Amino acid sequence: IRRAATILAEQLEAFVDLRDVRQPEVKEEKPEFDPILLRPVDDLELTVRSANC
DNA sequence: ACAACCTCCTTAGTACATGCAACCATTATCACCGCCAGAGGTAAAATAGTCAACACGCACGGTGTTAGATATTTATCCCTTGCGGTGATAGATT
Repeated sequence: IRRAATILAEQLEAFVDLRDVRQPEVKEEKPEFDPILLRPVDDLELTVRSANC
């Protein structure tokens, strides 16, 4: 039975021990000079399976 | 001379508002058939070309080997649980 009653048993920690959970936003909107960043992987001199994935 | 009035005459002007569902037929009717148009047909040559031949030449895909990645296994680590000790809350007062 326990998993079949868990959305009623594990609904109790819900009211105490009161630390919680969440995710962010992290990027910027792109792009300008100097062209040190304005380059594809072509500029790196690296292998082919890397260049596929 | 006219006026409107008595009576049933007929005429004909209208009939509230919002919305949804359904599919689009019936006619017969000589169009004759004669002429000839530019105008349908097609042979022979322009506007130009097919695809088979023998060459040409290349791409692609499958079989083979290699690569490395991934999902497993293992084991480690931390973040979490639940209870407990005792916390300065909640809020009444200063």
